[PDB]
Amino acid sequence: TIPHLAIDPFSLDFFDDPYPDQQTLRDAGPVVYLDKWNVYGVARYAEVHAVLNDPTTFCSSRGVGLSDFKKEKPWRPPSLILEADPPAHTRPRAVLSKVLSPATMKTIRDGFAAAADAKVDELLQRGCIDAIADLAEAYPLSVFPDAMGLKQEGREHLLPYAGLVFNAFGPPNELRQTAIERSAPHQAYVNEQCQRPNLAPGGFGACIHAFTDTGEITPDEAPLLVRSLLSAGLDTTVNGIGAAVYCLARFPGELQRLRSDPTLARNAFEEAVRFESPVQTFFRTTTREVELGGAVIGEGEKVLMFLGSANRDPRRWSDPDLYDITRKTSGHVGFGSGVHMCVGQLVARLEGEVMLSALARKVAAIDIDGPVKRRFNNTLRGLESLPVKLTPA
Ligand code: HEM
Ligand SMILES: CNc1cccc(C(=O)O)c1
Ligand SMILES: [Cl-]
Repeated sequence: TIPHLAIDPFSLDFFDDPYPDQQTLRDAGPVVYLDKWNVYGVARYAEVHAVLNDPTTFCSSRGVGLSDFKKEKPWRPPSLILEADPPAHTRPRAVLSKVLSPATMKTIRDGFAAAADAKVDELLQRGCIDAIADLAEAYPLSVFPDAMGLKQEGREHLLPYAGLVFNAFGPPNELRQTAIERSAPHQAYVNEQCQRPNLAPGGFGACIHAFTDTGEITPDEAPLLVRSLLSAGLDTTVNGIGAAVYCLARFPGELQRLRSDPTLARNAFEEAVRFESPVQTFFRTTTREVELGGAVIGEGEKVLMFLGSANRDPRRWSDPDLYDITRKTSGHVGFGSGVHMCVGQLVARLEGEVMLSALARKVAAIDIDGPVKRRFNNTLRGLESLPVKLTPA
């Protein structure tokens, strides 16, 4: 009943151009079986959304990568939030909600915006830049480690550690094997910065530890929740901002609309998250036999959700392959959906908005002027190098 496909969604060929194979996955049926990895797949918006919003049946505590924690040891202690189900998920999630809360964004917005403006001014002095290293990476590195409260020394470990984490959700291919091989120094640095004395007053890390006397988390839970922010909160924004700049470079008509109304900055970033979907995929594990889109899936089965494909599904979106900064983007799954929906989405949107605002006010044109190089990761989609010429307004 279920179609079986040989597509490997973690192969370099797939990463290089995933869109034809994603249509093949959507059009084969609402539920597919991927023979390469012995998992079920859902690539249409409807089934991805249904799976995300039934965490009882499609759980996260057996891992959101290919590995089933019931069968194999996790490569690092499980995340207390990403790799937990309700009710154990609920109180740590509430603490991160409050640490990254609507009210908290007010304390950081002025500094994030000034750093975004300063970066664009600096880049305009050079003219020809790499929008990945010099913008998408440089800007979050200039604000997020400080907002965490990290010391200066050792920050070079942060992007390698996060790349490792996201590669580790994948199957045991060479990308994953090599990441884990190189992991020991980055793991050591990150685990050490998660301890209370190493997190500067007023930053996100200190605020997590401060919640350990409310009864929502205990002191021994705080370091792993800091670990969540250091795993999840930097590389994702790098690829989100990189996606937005790549979109503006490829769709100059949309840059022109953004210049004419810079208040579109927040939605231009949200549309870039839909359009590129920096986090491409996550798994769930079934806790019972279940009917999904007509198919019967047994207990204990891994289900691969194609978030990027769901965000391009023509059953849900008009002209899904167009970048449209006034699109009604509500309901895209680039941040997930439901109880695990990205707890840092307000930080991500703040960074994206203020960077696109700086570009909207200061730049007249963004022209690719060198070879574009893709970066390969089992979970993240983004570029390694994006040479652009920035023309000043
Ligand atoms: C463009 C940037 C980002 C994207 C595309 C993104 C994507 C996602 C997605 C798809 C999920 C859901 C995972 C699932 O359902 O299993 C998620 C959850 C999460 N995100 Fe983000 N994220 C971004 C930025 C951030 C930032 C800036 C932070 C922290 C400062 C962060 C921290 C987290 C955490 C801790 C979770 C787990 C939440 C839970 O399990 O309840 N993320 N993110
Ligand atoms: C998607 N969000 C995410 C990614 C990687 C790690 C974690 C974590 O909680 O460690 C969360
Ligand atoms: Cl680790």
